Amino acid sequence: DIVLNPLGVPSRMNIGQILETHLGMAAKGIGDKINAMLKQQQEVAKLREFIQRAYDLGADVRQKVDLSTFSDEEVMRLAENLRKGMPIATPVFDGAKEAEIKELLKLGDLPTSGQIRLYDGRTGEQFERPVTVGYMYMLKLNHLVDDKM
Amino acid sequence: VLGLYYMTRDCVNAKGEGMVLTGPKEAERLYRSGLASLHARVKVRITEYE
Amino acid sequence: SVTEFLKPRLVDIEQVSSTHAKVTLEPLERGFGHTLGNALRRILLSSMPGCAVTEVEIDGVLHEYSTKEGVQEDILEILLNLKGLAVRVQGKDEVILTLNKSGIGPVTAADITHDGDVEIVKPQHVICHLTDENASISMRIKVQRGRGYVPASTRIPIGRLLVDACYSPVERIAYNVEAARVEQRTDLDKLVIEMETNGTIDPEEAIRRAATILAEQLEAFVD
Amino acid sequence: SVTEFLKPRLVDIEQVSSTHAKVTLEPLERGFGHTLGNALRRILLSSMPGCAVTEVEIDGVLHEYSTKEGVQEDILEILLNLKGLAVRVQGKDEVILTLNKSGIGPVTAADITHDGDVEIVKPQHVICHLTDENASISMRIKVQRGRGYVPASTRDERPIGRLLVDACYSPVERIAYNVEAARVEQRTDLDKLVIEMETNGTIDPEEAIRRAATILAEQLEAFVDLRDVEFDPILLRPVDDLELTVRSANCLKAEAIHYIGDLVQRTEVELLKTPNLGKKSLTEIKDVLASRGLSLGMRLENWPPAS
Amino acid sequence: ARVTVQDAVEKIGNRFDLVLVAARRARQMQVGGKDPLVPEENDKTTVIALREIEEGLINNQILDVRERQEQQEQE
Amino acid sequence: RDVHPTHYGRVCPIETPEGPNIGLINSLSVYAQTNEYGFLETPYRKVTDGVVTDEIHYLSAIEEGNYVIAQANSNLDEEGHFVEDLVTCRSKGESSLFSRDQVDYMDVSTQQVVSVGASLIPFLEHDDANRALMGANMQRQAVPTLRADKPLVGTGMERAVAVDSGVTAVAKRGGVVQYVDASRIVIKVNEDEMYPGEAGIDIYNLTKYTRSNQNTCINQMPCVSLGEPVERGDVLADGPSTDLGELAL
Amino acid sequence: CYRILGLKPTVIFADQIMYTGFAYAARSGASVGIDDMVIPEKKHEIISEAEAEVAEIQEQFQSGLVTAGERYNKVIDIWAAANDRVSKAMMDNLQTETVINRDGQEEKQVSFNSIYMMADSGARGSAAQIRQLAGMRGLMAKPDGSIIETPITANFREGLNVLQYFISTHGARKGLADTALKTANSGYLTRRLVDVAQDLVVTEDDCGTHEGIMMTPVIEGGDVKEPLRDRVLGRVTAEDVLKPGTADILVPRNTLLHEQWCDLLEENSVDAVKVRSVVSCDTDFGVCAHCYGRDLARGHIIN
Amino acid sequence: ITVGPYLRLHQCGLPKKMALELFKPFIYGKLELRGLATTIKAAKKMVEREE
Amino acid sequence: PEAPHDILRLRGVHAVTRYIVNEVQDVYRLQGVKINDKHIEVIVRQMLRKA
Ligand SMILES: [Zn+2]
Repeated sequence: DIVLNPLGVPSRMNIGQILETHLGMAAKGIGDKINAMLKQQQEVAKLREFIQRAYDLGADVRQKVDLSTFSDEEVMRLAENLRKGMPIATPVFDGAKEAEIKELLKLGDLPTSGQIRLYDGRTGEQFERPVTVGYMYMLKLNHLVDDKM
Repeated sequence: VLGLYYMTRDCVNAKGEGMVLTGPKEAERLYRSGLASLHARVKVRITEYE
Repeated sequence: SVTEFLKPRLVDIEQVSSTHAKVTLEPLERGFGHTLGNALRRILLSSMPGCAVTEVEIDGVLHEYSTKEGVQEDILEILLNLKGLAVRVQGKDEVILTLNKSGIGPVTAADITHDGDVEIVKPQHVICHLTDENASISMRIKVQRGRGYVPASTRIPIGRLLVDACYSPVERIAYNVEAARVEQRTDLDKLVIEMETNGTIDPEEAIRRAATILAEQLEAFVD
Repeated sequence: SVTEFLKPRLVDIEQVSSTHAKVTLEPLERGFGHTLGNALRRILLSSMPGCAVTEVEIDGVLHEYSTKEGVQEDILEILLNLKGLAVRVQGKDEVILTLNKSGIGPVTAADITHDGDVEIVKPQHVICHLTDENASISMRIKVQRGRGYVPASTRDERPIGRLLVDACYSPVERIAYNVEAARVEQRTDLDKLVIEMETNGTIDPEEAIRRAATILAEQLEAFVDLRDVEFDPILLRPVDDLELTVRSANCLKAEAIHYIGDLVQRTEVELLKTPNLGKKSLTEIKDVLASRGLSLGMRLENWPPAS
Repeated sequence: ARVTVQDAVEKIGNRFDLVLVAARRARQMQVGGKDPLVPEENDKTTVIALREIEEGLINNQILDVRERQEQQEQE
Repeated sequence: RDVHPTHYGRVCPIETPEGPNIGLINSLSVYAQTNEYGFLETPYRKVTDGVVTDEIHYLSAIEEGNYVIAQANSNLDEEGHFVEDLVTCRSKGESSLFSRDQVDYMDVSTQQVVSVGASLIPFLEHDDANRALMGANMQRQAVPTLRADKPLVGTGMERAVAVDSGVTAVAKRGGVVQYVDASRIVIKVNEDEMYPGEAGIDIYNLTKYTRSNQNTCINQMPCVSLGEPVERGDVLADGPSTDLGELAL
Repeated sequence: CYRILGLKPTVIFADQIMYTGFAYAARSGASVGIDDMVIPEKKHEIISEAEAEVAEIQEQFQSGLVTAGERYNKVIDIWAAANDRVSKAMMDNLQTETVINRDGQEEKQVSFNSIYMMADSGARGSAAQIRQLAGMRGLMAKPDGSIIETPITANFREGLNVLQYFISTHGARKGLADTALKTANSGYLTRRLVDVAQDLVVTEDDCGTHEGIMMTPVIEGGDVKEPLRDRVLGRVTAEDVLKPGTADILVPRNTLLHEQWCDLLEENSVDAVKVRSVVSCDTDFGVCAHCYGRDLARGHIIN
Repeated sequence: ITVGPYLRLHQCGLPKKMALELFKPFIYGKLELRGLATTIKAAKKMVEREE
Repeated sequence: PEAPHDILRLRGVHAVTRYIVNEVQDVYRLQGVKINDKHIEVIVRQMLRKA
């Protein structure tokens, strides 16, 4: 959807955006797996098994989610709400480490480095180095050019 | 600056290393065909004016 | 009016030299400049038929690094000179030519033995130089028909010196896409193509042949 | 052969799903797989025709910033849902569909009134919800055919109550292609092109491929034959339209002045120095010119316009 | 003259005198009704004057000579 | 215009307007209170006998300077004891290592020192402070769009900001959704919460396409369905830039 | 290109350079990832050894062997040395890579790491920023100006804790206020400078003065801060320049010293040249073109 | 301001609404010169309608 | 630290201009800023205008 210049990262030292991009990629991969299972209608047991595996990931986290106390309607509704990506919370100074991000990338069958092979849409030729592709949360600020010209 | 720096670099063992080219146009033709790396160390016939 | 697209109207050809040309076409639909330019450039680069020098034999030479007396240039210099010879062949796909010269001065393409079919487009192309009066140069050159470019590293008797084969007539090809408009439409494409050959064919002939080759591939789908 | 290429053919068409398909082209020479594949991908993603909703009229709504009693969605969300409706039209370039529903429950695409030429490819698509037992909805939907993306703001007067929708006409969602090695017994350098195509279900893969190839072949025929390829009406009226006196008219006839355009460019000093033209005649000329909002001393370019 | 004025600067010597000479010639061509000495190619008079100066056909001495000649002819 | 050491836990050191007013306009911290006299105080956990308890004491800047206060990064056992014989602590305006027995208090949270705006930035500890300040300022001039979209990478503070801002509709009593519509909701209250002698229904009239001070749209949408059960404090409608009760900018 | 060929080819060259650089920067696919910020393995050992030394000095102070300021300065020096060692290890690990030769052997070459290529080409990034990325942030100053004893031993790839971040906020905040203040001061300084000199114009070709100033390279201690060539380029000689050995006129008087003359001067090793300056100009109400010299924006003598 | 990578060093990109407002008397003069408008008010109306 | 007035009075104009130029360039050369010495000298000349 959007292409950003990588030369704005190293001089500004706002490394949070790269980690956010990696973790957003991982979350979208989890959502893609759930959506793929939902489309080819499979049994609720497989859905709740995979979702429990997704919620059990991490190195001794404080959150405990139990899907045995969910009815099948609740499990199906939750899976329908998670099919565009599983949302993730990382507190400000108690967040996620690189190892946990790499584990969550592995759960979605994604490269652990966070970098994939891209191609040029105008020529069909492969770029010579891997590129960092992910998901980032963009905002629209109240500085519209309609009010400036 | 990043692009000009990247294209003017050499790598020890790159594809197409050790060829002899008749000029810059043959080098461009080899690169655009995938037959030679941009960093391959070659020998080129160069004509320059003073 | 749904299956109807724009067609070029303002075609233009500018001839920088006898082998160097610049073709401009506008207007085009949005994004068609890249499609047409990339397809034509790929076909011109990699799949153009022609004839080229493949390998050579020199009597006083046994190895790619050898010393030949009475010649101003090394062996690989002579190979570079032979790689740039432009040749036309009619009625055959493999010919042998002989070069034998004794004396002092530049040995050029005109000194190659005359043949009925094989033709030279630049007789002034210098092959080598002779320094001593009592010096002889003797070589046998093989010219073969093919398409594209075949490096000598891929291809693998005694004394068979190997030359990179460049059958394609195209020396250089590049394209550019600019903005163009009709009275109302504003985001249309203008295509510019700069190309030069080795003199065997005119650039326009090369463009026409590339377009014909591309058009003959899509004949089981076109309607 | 050396100077003759092998020509590809459509080998296999595999239907993974209703909207997902694979197409195989084989055999291909060396290097032609990508050359054909990227051009075909660009054309398929760029220029395929299709049908989309362009206008809606609901029974009691006036604009899209309102609500309807008994319907849980806003009008904007209903237009959003209608924008995604997949419809195939078979005989016309413009059709009008009708929807009438009542009672509690989901209003989906299966409730649209039947028509011979129109096929709905996904009757489970949801349009809205009715949450009231006495609530009912009735709407008229307009569908037409085109290509590309035409936002509503770009396109004699609309009556109050007609709602516009942005039109996305293309049926193709995504294209991927893969070049592999073929298995022709004689030779070893032949390739094979495989195209994965995801659409909305309103186009056949083979006709899409053939249309893209046709567009490319039509565009290529400008290279195989590569060759080198006002005034305002009042200014054109004759000076006889002016109600000049005999003296002034004769003076103008003497000065080779025929049209209003020629007279208007003459300045006052030139027409003062000319013989047989006094102050009274010049004033009368200026008067008859001023009666039509014209003046002496104007300047015009590229006059006369081939009288 | 369309991108750089280097040839005109070289012909006139000073970048500040070039502006004055070019302005005088351009005003002659725009209001005085004079004709260009070079083929007009859909150029503005400001660029036509600089293209004339590049060819060496116009400078201050030439303009003064032509002005004296025209005044004497009209007298 | 400077960050004093006593701002710890009371005033956010990151959120201030750059320009003429830098250092003169400040934001409150997440847990900061005021005295009965108007002095900012912050909560700490009392540590006794080396066991970190759950007693919360609100200390002000005068009282705080006399103690040794540990950090929230300190690792604890399952019974409340510390792990290492040396812990990082603050005392008399500086920080250093202290033994396990010299500690008096401990911070309640790791987000105790930031404001609400800065607590919504994921991976804040990997960003430079200037860029964090710029991002925190930029985050509150975003415009709501046609549809909301939850961050998909958050910090866990979205529900609190969504619900405590008052832009949503919140159930006053538990019950069942008797009527749902694009513009109103009627909830049938449980008899356990009905006052005597009344019909138990709650009616919520949603706000549709209303202007704001910045000439933008304010619009509420229902997020419940007919016949489903609700509890006290649940979200019934979503305001602008909210998605199922979470902040979505 | 400008000095040899002039202005017209230079514009074309610059446009072509921009186009080619954009095209090949696009083609390379250069990106930034989290694995690009490589941390050296020796960081842990260096930090541990520094902590051991500072603890030993702490106990030595406890025993009463040293005073307070001595201990403070010793701790500061220890941490500074540790930071230097960490930086050296990081930069050494980042700048080289191992490649397989054509003979199957191993070779060492310059790294193709993305961050290293960004920093080394001059596109974006200094060495200090790379250190803060993958080394340690180091010592932070208290708002008054005093160095805080214990530095920030983390980088931005590992992440800071609450205390280190709160420590960094002090300098982060002081920077922006200083920015506003210095903007306000620089405006006033520029206005005064413009007002004092607004009426000075070049009004003559030559005043004929024989005065001038002697130009010598700027040398401080044992460091040559400024060579002669950068100081006499584009100025007019006020006296004949003699060959250092024999008194022969090398450069005649009244010569504009362009690149060729400066090359001649450095070839013969002349260390002092007398030039014409605007302070010693005989023109009243202005200056002459010879006492000013070359127009720096054009490359020739001033109009 | 945005970026234009295709421009030459002597070129800038100007929106045509700004250019229409900035160059208005020049447009009036050129409209009257070539006979499209006979009076100043006709040119004023033509520019207002954006024909 | 010597006052420029004394430098002008006892040593001359060239001494004071050398001192001012060297001090200003000492300030500017730490940060890598590159300014020619002409520009400082014209300001120094404008400071010596009264007798
Ligand atoms: Zn002077």
